[PDB]
Amino acid sequence: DKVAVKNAIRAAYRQVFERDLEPYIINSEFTALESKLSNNEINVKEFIEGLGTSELYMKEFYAPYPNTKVIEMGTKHFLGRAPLNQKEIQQYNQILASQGLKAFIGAMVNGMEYLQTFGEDTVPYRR
Repeated sequence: DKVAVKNAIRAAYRQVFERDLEPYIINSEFTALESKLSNNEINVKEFIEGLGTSELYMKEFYAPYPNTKVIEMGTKHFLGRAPLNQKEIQQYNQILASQGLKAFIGAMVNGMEYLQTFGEDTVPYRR
């Protein structure tokens, strides 16, 4: 039950950030979400969205890389698969170009494929 959340918190940090985050990095932006997830006030999907919309995520996977890698990184993180094709990429690039990062992040986590593949209480994984 609590170990069940415990599993997810960790699970989702490695999925998104590819690493286990240090307590203080958590203390910076994830204190609320962990609690909500813990207190059963938000689901995994939501917590996974707190991640993509985190500032740490933009630093970690946007600040460095380019539009193509930014996008390549996101599909593998939130959809657990590479981009379907340049098309989806161009399709994705425009999201960014018009509403920014969060936009992009939301289009996947709030998408049908995501909802059908993972649901709301399942952490994305490489499919």
